[PDB]
Amino acid sequence: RKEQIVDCRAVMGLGEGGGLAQRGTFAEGLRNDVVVVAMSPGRRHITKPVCEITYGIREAGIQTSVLVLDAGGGIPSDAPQGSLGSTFGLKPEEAKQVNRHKLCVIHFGNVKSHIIYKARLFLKYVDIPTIIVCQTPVDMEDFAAIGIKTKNVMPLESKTEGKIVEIITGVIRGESAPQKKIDEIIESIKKHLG
Amino acid sequence: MNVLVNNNPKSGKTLEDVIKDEYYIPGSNIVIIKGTATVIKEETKKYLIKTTKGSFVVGITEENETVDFWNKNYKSFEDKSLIWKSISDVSFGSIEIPLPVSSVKQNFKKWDVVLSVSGLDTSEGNLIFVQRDVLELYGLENPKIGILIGGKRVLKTLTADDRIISIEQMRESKENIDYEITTNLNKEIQDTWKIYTYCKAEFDGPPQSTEHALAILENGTLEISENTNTYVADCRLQTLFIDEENPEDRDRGTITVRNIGNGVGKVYIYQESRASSLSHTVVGKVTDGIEIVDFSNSGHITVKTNPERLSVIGKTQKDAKILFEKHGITLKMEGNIDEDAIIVEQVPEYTMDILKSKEVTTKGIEPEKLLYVEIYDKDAPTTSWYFRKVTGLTTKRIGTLKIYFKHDDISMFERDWDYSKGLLPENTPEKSIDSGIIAVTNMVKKYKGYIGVRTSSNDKYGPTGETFEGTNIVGKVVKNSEILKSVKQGENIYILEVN
Amino acid sequence: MYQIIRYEGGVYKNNILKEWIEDVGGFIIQEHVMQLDVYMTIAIPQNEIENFKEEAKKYKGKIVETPLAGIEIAIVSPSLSRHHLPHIACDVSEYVRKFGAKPNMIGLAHGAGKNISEIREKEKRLIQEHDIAIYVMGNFESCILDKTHLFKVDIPLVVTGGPETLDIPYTYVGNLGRRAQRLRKGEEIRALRQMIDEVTKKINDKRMELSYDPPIIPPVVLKDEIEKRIDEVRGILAPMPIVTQLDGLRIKMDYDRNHEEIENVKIGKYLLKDIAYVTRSEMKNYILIKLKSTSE
Repeated sequence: RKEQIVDCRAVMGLGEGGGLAQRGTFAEGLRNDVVVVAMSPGRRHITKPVCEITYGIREAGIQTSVLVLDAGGGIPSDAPQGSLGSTFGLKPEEAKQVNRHKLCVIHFGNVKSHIIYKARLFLKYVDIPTIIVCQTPVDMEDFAAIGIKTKNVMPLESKTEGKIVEIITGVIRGESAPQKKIDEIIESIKKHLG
Repeated sequence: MNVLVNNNPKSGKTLEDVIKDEYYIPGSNIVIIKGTATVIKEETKKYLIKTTKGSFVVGITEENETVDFWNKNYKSFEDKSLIWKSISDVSFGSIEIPLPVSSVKQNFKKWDVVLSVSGLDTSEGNLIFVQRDVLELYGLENPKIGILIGGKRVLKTLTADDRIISIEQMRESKENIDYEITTNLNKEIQDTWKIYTYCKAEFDGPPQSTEHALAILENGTLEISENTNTYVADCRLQTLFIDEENPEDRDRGTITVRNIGNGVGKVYIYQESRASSLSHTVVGKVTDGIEIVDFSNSGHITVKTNPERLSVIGKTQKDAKILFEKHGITLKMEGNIDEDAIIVEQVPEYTMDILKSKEVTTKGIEPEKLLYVEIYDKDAPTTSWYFRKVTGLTTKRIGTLKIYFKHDDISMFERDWDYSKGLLPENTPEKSIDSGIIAVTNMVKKYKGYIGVRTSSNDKYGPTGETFEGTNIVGKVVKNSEILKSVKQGENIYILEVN
Repeated sequence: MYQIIRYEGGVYKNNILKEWIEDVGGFIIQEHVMQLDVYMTIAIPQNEIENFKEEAKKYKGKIVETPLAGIEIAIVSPSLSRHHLPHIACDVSEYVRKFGAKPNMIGLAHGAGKNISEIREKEKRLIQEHDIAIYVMGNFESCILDKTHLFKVDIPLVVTGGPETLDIPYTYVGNLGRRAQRLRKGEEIRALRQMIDEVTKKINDKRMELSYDPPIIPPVVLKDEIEKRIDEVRGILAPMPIVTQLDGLRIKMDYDRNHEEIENVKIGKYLLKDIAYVTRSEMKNYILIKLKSTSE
């Protein structure tokens, strides 16, 4: 039980009856322990799967920061045969804001082939241990098949400087996350933070 | 009749008469000022006072209706002694306050002007200058009229004996300046009318930016291309680069040159005291006669620069000699020494450098070595502008072309990869190109911006080795020739526009 | 003299408008580009309001009048848990952001409960470091009435609560309690507008009180001077690296490594240490600046 102060963003949200967060914005929780990364300020990512994880971390006693990615939708351009639909990417300032935290929690989606290259590009610039929160069951070996550092399944040629420390499956975008998933996230953060 | 002119009064009814003496390049504007109005407006949302214990500054905040009362009834509260200074704060009056004294009590804050009708008796309405945050204590719809902050101690020290005497306000005052802008001369003057003719510019800054500003004001007139409430700008040289930072305050009548962005090279004159900017290079100041800039919104203003521009490139050698000896500058000769030798280069070429060093090295050229060119400005405006920028004719009277590549009949000149942006195909040949034609390759070809000329004629290729669709004709060499065949690669030839 | 507004236009030819703002002496306080539109909080002189409006309508931009874009607000939620954080508190914070203010979420350590509630002195001083504080309380009359000691600061105060009318000796805005939904109904929007009106009135009164005895230098041009002199201000990863307060600034650097650089800044012909109170901030060991007036 201690005081928890958040440096709020400087930009207003999406209109009047819309989301409260804005794309490409960072909200510092003073003391930098856990940063929660959201792909977009839309209803698929904000307050249904992300702010719930955020309040679970804040209820566990760990100060939390929420960063909304500027371009979090789609696949990176280094995916096979280029990108389609939209291009996923990370800004250097976003990577610097993530890298000052002890741990990262990132929320991914459905398709297995999208998540692996998204995590590879994210960990090409992020060097802290991150927890991947997705919906479909991805095994923590398919990331090593494309060269991602990983606690249990290392690659021979590691193309990332950050390590996936836990995969948590069963969190749907735009839906209320149950207490059991929050408890798994809290236990993983406590076991891999101190 | 007897009117005041500048600082030395004249009388001549018609402007011409008084402006005859006043130095003025014809074409500029005339600023007349009439006088001052001195309108006194005071609303005193914050009210003053003149008590027998000093003067505090009240300030209406809560409109309610106590404000509506105070509005004019504070004058009825004038010369009213302090009624009580008890736990119910300091109170004054007490005058008639018809405000419906609603029993409903209200909360008030420390030092909040309150007109609580004391005892709920209209005529006993007390001016309770609140001292401590009193909660539900006074009746009335809402005694809170304003908040006391200024002179807090005055109302604290104020004792029963002391009255508010002259309840002051704020004597709010304003000023208006009459201006009319003119450019007639045959008009009648009534009496005591002031006329300003020109402004004086003092230059002190980095040499390149100051030279840019001097080139802008070489003719003594400053065009007004943009006008705001804070500055006026000139856009004669808006695509010329400078790399000099002089980031100090843009005070009243400051002359700056924008050194970066879309408007790099614009010359600003500031009519308001503003903060320093990294994108503005101050080149000097306007010493006296700011009002001509202040009241001019468009047109021309006659500007006199205190340091004369010491750049003699279009003159003869004796003119440079006499002009530099009249400034007391030591001189030495370099190239052609003839009294009529045309100067081509001077070291240093900047007025500030010359003045700080007190010596000039002047280089002349042979009469037959100078190349004479004619530039098509109406035919190819963008290409001619690019050619003037690259060769330097925008600033001096003699431009320099550097030989880049040479082969028999062809001689190609160097390009500037900073001005060759909008080189759309402008003046493309239709028939075979004749000899002695200067041309620039447009953006169609890979080597865009390269200038060249050939001494022969062909029906297929332009003066730069490109086809006709990739070449726009900018000008031609008119008089001097047979020097393009005897100039090596890397050597500079000098040109003079003859229109 | 420096009216602060928000510009909402496109990124196309936005640099030319920024050059015009710099030419007329304006300062860009905040810039954010989402995809193709840019939100720009600009402080321009009051004599250029109509010229900037004509310039903005040339680029099909929008001028939004923001009455709170010179202050910072502390929003004091009792905790950062699921009860108060993910709704109401962000709704209040984003509505405050919509009118230009820079908010900070203050989660109390022991702000929950009816009789077990307490407020620490460190949290107290962090609240006093802001210009105005907004308390987001619950929806029971007796609970908040037995919780007055939380609102004990010498700062302007607006208390938001569930009951329509409360008998506390502070400014109170009703119909904003603890909820679990996004504030979107008409009564909720009306109550948010009411809270905005009360904080606007308090900020205007404090602005008049400051205008009775003006400071030596306005905070906006002081922030501009600090960004011009200090070159480490562009390396700050915080949301707002320099927060413009009502009578000062909050520079988000380490106090121990940067206070001697901040104090030895020459503005005009004055040093900053003789004209401002450079002190350590309770918020993440930052630098807090409090301006002196012309009386001293």
